[PDB]
Amino acid sequence: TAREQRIQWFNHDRFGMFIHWGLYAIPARGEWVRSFERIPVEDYEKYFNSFNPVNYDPKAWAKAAKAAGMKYAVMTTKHHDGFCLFDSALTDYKATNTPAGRDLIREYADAFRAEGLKVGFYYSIIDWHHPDYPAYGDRQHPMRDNAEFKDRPQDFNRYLDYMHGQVKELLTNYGTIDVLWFDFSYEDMTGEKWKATELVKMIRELQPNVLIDNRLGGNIKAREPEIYAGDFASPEQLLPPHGIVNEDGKPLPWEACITLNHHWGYHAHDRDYKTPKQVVRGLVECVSKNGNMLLNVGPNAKGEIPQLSLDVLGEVGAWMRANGDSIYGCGAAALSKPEWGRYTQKGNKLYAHILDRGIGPIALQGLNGRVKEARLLADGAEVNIQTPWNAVDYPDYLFVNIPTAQLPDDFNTVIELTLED
Amino acid sequence: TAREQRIQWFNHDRFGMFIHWGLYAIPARGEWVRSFERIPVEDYEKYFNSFNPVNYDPKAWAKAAKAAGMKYAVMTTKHHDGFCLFDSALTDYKATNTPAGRDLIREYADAFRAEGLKVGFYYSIIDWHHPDYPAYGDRQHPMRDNAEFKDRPQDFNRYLDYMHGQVKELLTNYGTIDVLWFDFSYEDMTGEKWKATELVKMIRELQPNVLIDNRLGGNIKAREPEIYAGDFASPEQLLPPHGIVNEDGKPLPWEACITLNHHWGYHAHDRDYKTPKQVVRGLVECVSKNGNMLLNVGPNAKGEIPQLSLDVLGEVGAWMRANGDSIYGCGAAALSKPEWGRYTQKGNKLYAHILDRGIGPIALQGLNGRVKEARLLADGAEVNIQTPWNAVDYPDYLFVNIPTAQLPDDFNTVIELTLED
Amino acid sequence: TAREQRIQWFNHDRFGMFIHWGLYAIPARGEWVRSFERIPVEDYEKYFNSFNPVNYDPKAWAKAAKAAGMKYAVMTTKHHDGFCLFDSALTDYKATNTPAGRDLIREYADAFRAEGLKVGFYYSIIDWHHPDYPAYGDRQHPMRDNAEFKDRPQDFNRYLDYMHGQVKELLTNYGTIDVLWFDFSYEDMTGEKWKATELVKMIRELQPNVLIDNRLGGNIKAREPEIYAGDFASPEQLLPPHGIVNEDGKPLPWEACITLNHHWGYHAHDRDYKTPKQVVRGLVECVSKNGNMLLNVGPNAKGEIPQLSLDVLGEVGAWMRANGDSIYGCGAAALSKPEWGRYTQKGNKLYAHILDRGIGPIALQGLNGRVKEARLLADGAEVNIQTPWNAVDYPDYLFVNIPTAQLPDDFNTVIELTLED
Ligand SMILES: OC[C@H]1O[C@H](O[C@H]2[C@H](O)[C@@H](O)[C@@H](O)O[C@@H]2CO)[C@H](O)[C@@H](O)[C@@H]1O
Ligand SMILES: OC[C@H]1O[C@H](O[C@H]2[C@H](O)[C@@H](O)[C@@H](O)O[C@@H]2CO)[C@H](O)[C@@H](O)[C@@H]1O
Ligand SMILES: OC[C@H]1O[C@H](O[C@H]2[C@H](O)[C@@H](O)[C@@H](O)O[C@@H]2CO)[C@H](O)[C@@H](O)[C@@H]1O
Ligand SMILES: OC[C@H]1O[C@H](O)[C@H](O)[C@@H](O)[C@@H]1O
Ligand SMILES: OC[C@H]1O[C@H](O)[C@H](O)[C@@H](O)[C@@H]1O
Ligand SMILES: OC[C@H]1O[C@H](O)[C@H](O)[C@@H](O)[C@@H]1O
Ligand code: NA
Ligand code: NA
Repeated sequence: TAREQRIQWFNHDRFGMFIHWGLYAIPARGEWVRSFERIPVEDYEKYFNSFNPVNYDPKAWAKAAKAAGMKYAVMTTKHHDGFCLFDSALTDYKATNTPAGRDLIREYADAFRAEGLKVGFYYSIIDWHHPDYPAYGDRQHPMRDNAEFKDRPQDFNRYLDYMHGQVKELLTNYGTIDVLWFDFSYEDMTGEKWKATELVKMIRELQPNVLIDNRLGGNIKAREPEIYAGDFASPEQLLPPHGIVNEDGKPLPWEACITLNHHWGYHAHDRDYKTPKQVVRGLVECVSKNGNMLLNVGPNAKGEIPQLSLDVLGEVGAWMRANGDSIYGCGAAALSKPEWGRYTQKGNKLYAHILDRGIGPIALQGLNGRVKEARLLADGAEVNIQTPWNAVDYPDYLFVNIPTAQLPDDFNTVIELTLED
Repeated sequence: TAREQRIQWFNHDRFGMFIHWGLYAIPARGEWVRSFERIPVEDYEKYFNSFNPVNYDPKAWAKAAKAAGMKYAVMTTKHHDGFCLFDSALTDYKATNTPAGRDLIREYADAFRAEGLKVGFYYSIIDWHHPDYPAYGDRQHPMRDNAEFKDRPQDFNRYLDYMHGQVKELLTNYGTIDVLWFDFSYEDMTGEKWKATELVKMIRELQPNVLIDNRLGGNIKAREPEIYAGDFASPEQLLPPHGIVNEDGKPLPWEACITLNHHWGYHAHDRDYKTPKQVVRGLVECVSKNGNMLLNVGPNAKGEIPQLSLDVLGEVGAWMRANGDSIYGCGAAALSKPEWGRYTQKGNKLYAHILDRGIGPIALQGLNGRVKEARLLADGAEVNIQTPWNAVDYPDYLFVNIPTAQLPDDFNTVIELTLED
Repeated sequence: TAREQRIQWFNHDRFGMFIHWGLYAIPARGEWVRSFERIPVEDYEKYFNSFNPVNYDPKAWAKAAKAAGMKYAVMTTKHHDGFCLFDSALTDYKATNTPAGRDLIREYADAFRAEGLKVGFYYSIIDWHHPDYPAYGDRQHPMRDNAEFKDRPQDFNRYLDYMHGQVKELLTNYGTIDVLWFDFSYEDMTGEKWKATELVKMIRELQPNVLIDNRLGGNIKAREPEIYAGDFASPEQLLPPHGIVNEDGKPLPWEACITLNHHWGYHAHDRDYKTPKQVVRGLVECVSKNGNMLLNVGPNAKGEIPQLSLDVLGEVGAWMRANGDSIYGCGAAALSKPEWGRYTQKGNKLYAHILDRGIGPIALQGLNGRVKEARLLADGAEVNIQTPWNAVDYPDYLFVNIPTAQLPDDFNTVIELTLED
């Protein structure tokens, strides 16, 4: 019941902003740059010492997210590079010791909270800076192939204490936190290796309603999962072909995390953006399969969401002002996907998402005499659903009649169907 | 055997041009105008007297059609209004007696034959001009409610001699004809009322290989149908939700006849055209369901294919030049329609028609291990069909990786999959 | 004087087309694909077996080239992968044994020569197919790291027979060849390893006027260049900061070879194309430094120059139609590069290439009293070169006055200045 209760807002809200920001925004080629260029800590220091986000305005970020129709955010407090954007009492490697001279995470949390957005923190359990985190031979440590680190003396338990402490700070010093998005478990760096059981007990004594993703280890699909296996699953850079279900076939909460371009952190030459049309359609696809979408922005080193990112969000937002009822509080319908688009549903309201006008009337299989009313969501206008003369040979189908050659909305034209009961 | 042999070219070719043209291009408000405005013959004579197409160049027409990827054409030799565009020996109400002084059908037939298109003739079995065709009480004769025409002299046998005679002329005086498209039976005006059996015996005596539509009455869906039931079915202003089959579920040749705007004949104020994207996706749909598409143009009173119609056809043609292998000679795959578009197939070539890029790799159900090569049809380029890292939880899918945020072709990006065996 | 005489056409003509085509158009991610993916010959065979360009029309290629203002071409007869596009008697790995069954180089040579363009052949002295070319341990051979190839029996002399044979075929079987573009020498695979002296002596017995590039090894900048050092230098994917000179500071003939996108071979997802404006400016820059530009196209597997390449070439051509006098037969002026653009020169015609209108009148340092007439090259109109009232304090300058805020031509507005003798 507690599990079911704390996840309600999340399932209802459907659409979030991911935010990846850090020192990596200066090299501006990806958050993994220490790893793929094997950059030791001394060489990353020039980014630490020059990080000065003079145009950082998270109230403008939050207004952008809200206007986009997003209901929650998740921001990187510390990525794999170990740099804390928050004012930790446990390290010096944090934004308050850069020219930023401030807690960037407090500004984020206050701005998003004040717009009515739920406040999420991302926290990398990987740490390429902490000297006790394993390095020589690790799958992706920057110094994984540097023999100067082989058999260097380490106590992983100190890293864990550090990590457990930082999580405590995040859940004590920033008000109410709706999501903790850990990242990620791999090979033997999974489960109890993090003291995950203990981590999660501590978390639920501090903020019992917080939602955790499924990256600490374990198996969220098990009927009786471990305590750290997560409240929701997190497919990445794809939309599952089917909603994610557990081993009994029960729907699990899930959220697809998706980049706007191809990159999480700011990438100075990646302008290969998704269109607002694809963003809308992906959100609708996630909802149509009982899931959420977490759409990422990577702000530049000056602390700006890139203009192309904002242009996309503004148009998505225009669509959501008209069509949001078919997203918020909605889920999958018990019908196969139709030829012409997708369905989402909320009680006795079945939303037909017309992605492809086709030619002539639109055929909704299995719904003849199950629909009491049909209305265009965007304007509340009646849609004619009488079988036209040229379609009388197809009585298993309901027909929607659109008298224009093109749809009124090319992103997605939504028809609200009120089902008989 | 005879039935299968003669339809082969038609099933192969898939894509043709309907041409509605005649006196009704002057009132320019639809070919039913006499009917719906109850115009007597004397009032419509003004169109007969002023019909003089200054710019009728059926060689231009044929080049536009060929360029569009159309393989065949069907032109109106006489419509419901009874005006004949060919030089009939059986009436004076023909194009050679207008100021045009030409046999427009001869010109059409020659010009299209010259470009290598198959030549089809449409003949209205309804006639609102012939004195022996039923008028008073008719479902749609112009004079149906004019009681001054109740009890007018009538020998319907003379209309049948006229009709059977004109079809004999079309099939003797104009070389090899590939399609005869009759239109249409209604109420008691059906089947043997037309002497359909003697008509078709006459037709097959003269040109045994001609294809006939299914509007003479009859039931083409019957296990052994009437001899006049037709070679192909003719759904209209809709693309059937499923391919047309007979009672046993055997697939029938069929063809969807579709307007470019809302009108068959030229409508001077109808600029609500389908886009080239829509046309390409309509044809693909038809082929995916074992069917043809016959797309209409309605020339204006001067003999011109309207410029908006030529614009559409020009772009359709650019697509067909790159992608016609996925159309010509193809039909249905034995696979459900996939989420992202549609399949068409030819031997071991399965064509994936990507109509929505979605987000992430494109998931093809049931095809892992079943595909040997994948290539973009438009340029011959190799496509990567390796399961990406973020998709390993879905082993019953084949994944197509597209490295750009948008498809190369927004109409329809086609992927030629070479199947194993 | 042999050397000077045969290079004059090259220096005069300035602008050429590079064409990279072969089996690598299919995998469509660069001609180095065997090397960067360590592909063995057996897995590349799928491309040999499916190579059948449906739309290879080198007459169309040549018209495109001619209309761009290009005067010569150079085409890959055989790239690093060893596949020959010409009907060699010395190998079976050639285009007449693919489904194409064509000598692609013969058609190229005939098409270009008929349009009046000089005909160039590019030939890779590197060969990743020939069994005697060094593989294990080679800098870039596909099997360079494959243990199976270590210490297998090889005789490099057989590769030199093959290669010298193939060069003799190119120079005997295809008429007059104006350019031979060899590629490339590296580490120990340089100079007399190729038997380059014998190669060049043979070349010059067969076609004494052929121009050769500088990639067989040795030093074209030397005072005493080897016989195989070349007639022209070949900087790549940049425009050198100053014209190429030898050790005595004498100008050498040079050509910058430049891709239209980022790739030589066809790349199916690289649309990052240079604009016509950059193409013009780069040609101008090359000429302004006494060099040539060789601009590359990478045709697709069907043998089409990509649409986007053709768009750039046609807009370049339109500029060359008006302004080509400032390119052909032109070279460097003895002046520093001006603030507003660049100079080219031909006899007493000094062409000022206005790349940047600035604000107000344009200052040409050092030319006050040295210019008789000024004309706009495109329309032959006069240009006012009187010192304006607001510019009398600057008498070491000639001023060009443009009465409009913007230039007539944004690519480059060329003023022809006739010099006082
Ligand atoms: O092709 C000759 C002629 O055709 C049309 O002329 C019409 C005219 O507009 C009507 O008012 C009436 O007189 O019938 C004519 C046809 O005989 C075109 O309008 C005209 O441009 C053209 O010369
Ligand atoms: O199925 C193997 C087949 O591939 C090619 O056939 C093409 C044909 O060239 C096109 O005109 C169109 O019909 O699509 C076909 C399927 O790809 C080869 O040309 C042919 O040799 C081979 O049998
Ligand atoms: O020009 C002949 C033919 O070439 C291409 O056919 C390819 C086909 O796409 C591949 O799957 C494989 O079968 O090799 C064929 C060539 O041998 C074009 O795709 C096709 O349109 C064309 O007719
Ligand atoms: O979900 C996106 C996250 O996971 C990615 O796979 C990387 O670890 C990190 O760059 C990012 O924060
Ligand atoms: O196929 C379209 C045909 O049928 C239509 O229903 C009408 O009879 C006529 O306008 C047209 O020729
Ligand atoms: O000049 C360009 C040539 O050199 C390039 O560096 C590659 O070797 C080859 O793709 C090309 O033919
Ligand atoms: Na209207
Ligand atoms: Na790229």
